[PDB]
Amino acid sequence: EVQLLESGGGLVQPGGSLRLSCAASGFTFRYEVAAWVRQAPGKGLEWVSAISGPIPKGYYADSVKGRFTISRDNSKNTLYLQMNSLRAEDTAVYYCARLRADLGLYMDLWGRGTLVTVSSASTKGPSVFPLAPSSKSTSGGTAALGCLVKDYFPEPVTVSWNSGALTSGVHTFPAVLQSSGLYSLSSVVTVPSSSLGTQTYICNVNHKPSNTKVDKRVEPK
Amino acid sequence: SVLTQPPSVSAAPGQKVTISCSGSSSNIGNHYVSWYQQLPGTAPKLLIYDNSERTAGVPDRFSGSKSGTSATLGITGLQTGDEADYYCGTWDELTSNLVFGGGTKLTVLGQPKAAPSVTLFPPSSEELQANKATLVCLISDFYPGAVTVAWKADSSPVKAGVETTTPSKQSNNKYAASSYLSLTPEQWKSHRSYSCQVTHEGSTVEKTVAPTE
Ligand SMILES: [Cl-]
Repeated sequence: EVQLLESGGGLVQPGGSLRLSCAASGFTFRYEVAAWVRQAPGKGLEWVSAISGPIPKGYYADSVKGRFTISRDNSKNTLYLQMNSLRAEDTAVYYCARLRADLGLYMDLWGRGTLVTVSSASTKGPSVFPLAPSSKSTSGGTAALGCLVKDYFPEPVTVSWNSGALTSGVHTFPAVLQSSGLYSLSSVVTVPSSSLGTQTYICNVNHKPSNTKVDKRVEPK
Repeated sequence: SVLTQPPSVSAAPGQKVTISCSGSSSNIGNHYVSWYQQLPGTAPKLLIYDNSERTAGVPDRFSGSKSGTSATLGITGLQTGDEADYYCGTWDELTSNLVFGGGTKLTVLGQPKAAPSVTLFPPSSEELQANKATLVCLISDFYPGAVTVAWKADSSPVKAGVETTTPSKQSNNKYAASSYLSLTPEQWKSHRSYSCQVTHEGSTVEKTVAPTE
């Protein structure tokens, strides 16, 4: 699989430091794992930094000049972004991209992105509440049940059902950002109403940023 | 953003659309333009590089041109799959920056309208034990992707403690949203019922829940 594996993102206090890594996978070294691009939630793509070779040279956006340093271990084809004196407005998804030149410049391969959050608020693990199947809202031969994943920071959170066994009928809704600065989301599964007595329903919630893991059994009443 | 694109464009399936990208001599004037497709909550994907060249796997119906300090992305045979944010990119020799357009949101129109499915959940015993109460109103399978939400305590409107998400495209190309009402356990207990009313293209779908104690 031709890909760029990112790491080193996460939550940092204002004024803090992160080192992003971008490891090339499935292709040979050609000095092209060479660009960092970021995207604030809701906003456009903002180019941050690039590196040239074989003679090393760093290029930087005005907004990061002096605070960020691009480098690459050529022998391990790993691109780095050292980020010092991180500001609130540096909060964004950071993509590394393979930068190439034919006639002109283009970025033909992007990492999946890593969320950098710059905030004085510390991480908070979710409270997980069962959304019980209702004794009337049982839509004839089906019932809705789910889990409320309440009051966590920052994103992301993962929800599975019955340890990955249950995928059909599952709808995990995008999170709401509450005024409190904490996220909530709901995961609902539509299931046969005959199975409610017999079949067990467990929502498995994982909040990596707070190292929080909750299994919540969802039963009627 | 240093390059200027229209915020949004739209057309019905099978038709064609153009997305302009406006710049200056130091960027588009003297350098090659790339176009990036971004689907919601995923990494950008290269469609077009060197003004007009398609990346491997990208079909002919996607085309790019450049004229002076402007670039154009053309999309024919419009599919619902083509709904995405489109960004032009180039080099700016004045600032020595890679630069981007602000992005253009492409909408595919004339898809069949559908009213929202609403499921309303009352507060869990467990949450009430924690001296909290959240009503969860879950709204799915509506098109176009816009709804208004109104919460009632018995018959009377309630504005306070409402948190609603923006609509988001599901995997079946219809939209989903959630609304949460925060209450005290005392507020939840003191009323006969609470309602989530969802209005979509002039029709209201309502769900009601009551304290079962
Ligand atoms: Cl490379």
